[PDB]
Amino acid sequence: STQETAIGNFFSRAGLVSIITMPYVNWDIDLMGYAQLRRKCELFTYMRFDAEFTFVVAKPNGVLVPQLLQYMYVPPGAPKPTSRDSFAWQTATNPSVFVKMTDPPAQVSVPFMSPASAYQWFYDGYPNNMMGTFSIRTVGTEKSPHSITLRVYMRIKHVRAWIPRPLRNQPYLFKTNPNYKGNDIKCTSTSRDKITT
Amino acid sequence: STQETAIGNFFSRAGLVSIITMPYVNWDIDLMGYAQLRRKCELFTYMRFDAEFTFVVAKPNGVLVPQLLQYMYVPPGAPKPTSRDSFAWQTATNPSVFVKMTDPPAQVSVPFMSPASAYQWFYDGYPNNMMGTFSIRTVGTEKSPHSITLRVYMRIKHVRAWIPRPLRNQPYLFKTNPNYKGNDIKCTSTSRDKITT
Amino acid sequence: IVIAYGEWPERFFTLDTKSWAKDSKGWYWKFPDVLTLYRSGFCVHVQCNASKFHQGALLVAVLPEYVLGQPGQVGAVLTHPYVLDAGIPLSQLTVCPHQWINLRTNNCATIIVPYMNTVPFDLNHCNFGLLVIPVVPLDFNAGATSEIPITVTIAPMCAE
Amino acid sequence: IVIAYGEWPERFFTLDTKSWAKDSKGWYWKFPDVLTLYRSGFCVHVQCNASKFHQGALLVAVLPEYVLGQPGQVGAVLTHPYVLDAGIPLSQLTVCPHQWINLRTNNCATIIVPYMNTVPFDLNHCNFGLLVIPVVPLDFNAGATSEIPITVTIAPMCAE
Amino acid sequence: IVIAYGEWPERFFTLDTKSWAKDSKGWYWKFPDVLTLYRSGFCVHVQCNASKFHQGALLVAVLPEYVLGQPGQVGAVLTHPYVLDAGIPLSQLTVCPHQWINLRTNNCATIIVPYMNTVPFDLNHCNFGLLVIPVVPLDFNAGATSEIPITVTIAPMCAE
Amino acid sequence: KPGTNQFLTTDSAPILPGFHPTPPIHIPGEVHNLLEICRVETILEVNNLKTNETTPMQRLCFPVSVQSKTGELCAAFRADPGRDGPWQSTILGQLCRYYTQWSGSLEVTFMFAGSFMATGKMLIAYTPPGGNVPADRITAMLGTHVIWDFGLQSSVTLVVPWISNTTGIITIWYQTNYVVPIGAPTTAYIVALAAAQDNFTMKLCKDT
Repeated sequence: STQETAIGNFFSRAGLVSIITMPYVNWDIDLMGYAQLRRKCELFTYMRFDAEFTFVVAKPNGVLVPQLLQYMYVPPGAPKPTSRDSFAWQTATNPSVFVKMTDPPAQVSVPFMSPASAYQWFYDGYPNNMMGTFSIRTVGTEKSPHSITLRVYMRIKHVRAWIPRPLRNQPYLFKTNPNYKGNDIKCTSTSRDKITT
Repeated sequence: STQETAIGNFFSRAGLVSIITMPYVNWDIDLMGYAQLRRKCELFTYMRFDAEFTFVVAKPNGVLVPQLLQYMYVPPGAPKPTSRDSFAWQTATNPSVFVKMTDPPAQVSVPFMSPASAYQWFYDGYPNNMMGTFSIRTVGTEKSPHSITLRVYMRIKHVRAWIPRPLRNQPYLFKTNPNYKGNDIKCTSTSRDKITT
Repeated sequence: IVIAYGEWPERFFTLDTKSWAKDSKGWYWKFPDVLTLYRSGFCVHVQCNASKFHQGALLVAVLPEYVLGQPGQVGAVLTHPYVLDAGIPLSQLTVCPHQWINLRTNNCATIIVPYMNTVPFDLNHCNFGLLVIPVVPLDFNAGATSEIPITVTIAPMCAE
Repeated sequence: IVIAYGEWPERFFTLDTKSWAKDSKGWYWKFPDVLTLYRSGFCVHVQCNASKFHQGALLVAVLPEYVLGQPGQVGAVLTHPYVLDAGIPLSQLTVCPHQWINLRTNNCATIIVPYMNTVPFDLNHCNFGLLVIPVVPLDFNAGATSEIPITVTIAPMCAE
Repeated sequence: IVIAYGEWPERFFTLDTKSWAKDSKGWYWKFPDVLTLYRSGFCVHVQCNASKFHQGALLVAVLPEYVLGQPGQVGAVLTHPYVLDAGIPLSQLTVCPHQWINLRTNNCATIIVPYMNTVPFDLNHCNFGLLVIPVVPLDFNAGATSEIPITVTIAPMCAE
Repeated sequence: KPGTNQFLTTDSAPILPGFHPTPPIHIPGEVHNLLEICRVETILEVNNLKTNETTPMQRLCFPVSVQSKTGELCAAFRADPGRDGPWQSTILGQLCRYYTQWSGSLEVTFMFAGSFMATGKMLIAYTPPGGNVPADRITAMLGTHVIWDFGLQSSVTLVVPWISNTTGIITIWYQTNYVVPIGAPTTAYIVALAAAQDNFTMKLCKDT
């Protein structure tokens, strides 16, 4: 039927969005990361949705160790932590989750967070759609003896899209705005030798 | 809507209330601890609520170890323990909880416990609102070989407030009564140069 | 009339008249100490008579459970009225029931305060204070009276 | 007439006439900058008069939130019309509301565009662009007029 | 209120406040110059606030087609107020619509003036003037304010 | 399912099942919403000069004197409760620091505190966000303004139409000079009060 190509199905099957290595870190949420998903999102102009993240953690070489961690979420308006022992890690306005490494991955959602009514992938004027910021650290006053690396998977639920626009063919240059290489424009299709075949 | 600023929401999102290090300890319950929450509670005069504590335990450096613990709660009227091998640890009137370190944190509530009908943050007369006392020790006759540190998180549920009063601007001096520095009073607002701008 | 928190309680004692000078800071009284098991309301009434050539502005307001940082019938004098001598700033004293004694306008202010305590029935506990703060300093030309009196009248209501 | 996304909005300003030569690339205008809190629609009207001995094909189409890779009333000239100067290819510009100005056939095209923004009410934000692209290059025999003018008419609709 | 010749016309612009000294002579304004085809009425409103220890008497009166023998918003000052600077004596200015600003009594005066011209519709023609004359000189004891301000408020009525 | 044995703070077995807590009473005065607190006028601090830090009791009012000429600016301040400045000393400004996004209308009330025999006029003008502060009284009069005379009324209220979170600026002008009879003081003070309207809201929680 036609249900296999609906807008809900087209934005499912949560995939990798970022990989973090800690041989404290800050990773702001940005869907315009890997070019595979950026081109898919750039099809429409206005999109409204919410996410559901999942953190699978493990030391390098893959082995697991009994260590306790803390993932901390920061709303758009808040001071981000700047040290391993700041007051941000203790303020309670911004929630946090505690989970041991030898446990199932921590699953947590995040609602549609914006002063406007929908996200804007294209803004024509001058200064806006920040989604938050995650902070990861190992709980304890001393220094952890084990290196960790974690990868973040993100899903999209309750998707609504507006005002479709043409896709993109030129390679990307920056993660914030669409400048291309205006001297080596690559054509869309392949090339024949003479138009008879 | 207006539900985002109700009294119930304003006193949620359990945050850190105390950190204890055991390289037996007693920690009496006192909401008037960290100045971040003290100023928020001091807005009203009479408050009625109950709490829900959570103990996340781990050795320093963050690693977890298979050790058995005992958190013990003491009602307002009771003899507090004074040694590792007292009869208080064995009397059954005051409840206790046993949980291993390599386990999810122990969650436990506590009802509205007071002879009066509401807590009083400001008492004008002479002698009253004690909430209890928690005691933590490692189960066993011998001495434990591993140092532990635990942090206590506390939530507030079913909040009712009465008789709002002006907030506080001067820095705190003592944890029990409101004396300020009566020689270096700090103004509330900033300062201009001339009142025309 | 202003009713504290919109709840009715369910002789005419006249205290000594404090003198308001040109450099005064304020006064406060504790209740029910000033009139010396217990359960009663009150009807506070403050009057400040002055000529039409004077100017000023008082701020009379109650404050339940007003701790400091037993005056009696005489009263007391604040030391740092900006922080109300308790840390709370004066600029937000208006949250509590209050009235203005603007000398250009009416010179009387009455407040009805019901019983406000955590127990149904109560001599060592003072329920609420009564603060009088000269927000706008008083000024006059030379030759006029240098002191403007203020009178406080207390009437117990629904005592038991 | 063509209505953008099938939604009605709920004077006759005539801009300068650009000259279409035999080697021109294109033009674009930003709105509501070209007519210089805000909430209004528009009624774009483009006319291209030419003799019966000329040939060509224009493509006029709006594009909401058209970022580049403030022209004003004069307009601007694209540099690489194949990629619309923004990375998106021209061959799929037809997704947006559009019209054809085939010179062998009708020479007028009108587009009704309603308000399309994420907030109910809005001078620094440009809502949509208006692109005119000569998909088929214009050609003529020698001796005829070398420039064919194009006229753009803008009429605000349901302004507030 | 006083209606000029008993005929109703069929924002609140506040002009600069002139200062009335102890030796002033008078002021006048021209209309509709002071607020800078035309057809409109007006609602003049003059207020003169002063203490109860001052005395005086003003005379505010309109005068259609008041020629002299374009001030603007500021106004102007008469040179010989006895002859109204136009030959006509002040003692019979009462024929035109007028009011008294006796300081012992009310201190406000409002005049409603309709359109009065020989053509149904009219920037170079001034319809009427507005004269303020201190008939009784102002006096006060030493130490009081030496200048008493006067405020003029203009409100167009039934403009077209 | 993934997401077990995790301690999400923003999310219990009783310890004394047999205990019956004390039943409540009818203590008069209860707040159900914080909006009931931000709806009462509080004293603003307009005289926030740098010389009043030593004696902070004079910052609650600004003076008017006979020395000032007519048509002269008296005081001016913005209308942004969140930002630092005069709005720090009010309960609305203090409570707005606990939240992130706020919107709604505002109202500001003044109160004359001079003698009974003093009369005059003062012009209060508010300009919408986006523009510039008026340079002349004649320029300010064309915009939104309220003419206030303290010889008749003792308090007037100006309502700000709409604010949101490039801020509106309010001004107080000198319509007429300060007049006063002989035997009365030559200086008067004005106190300003501010409060929120019935459509003020806040969205996100924060910590000061």
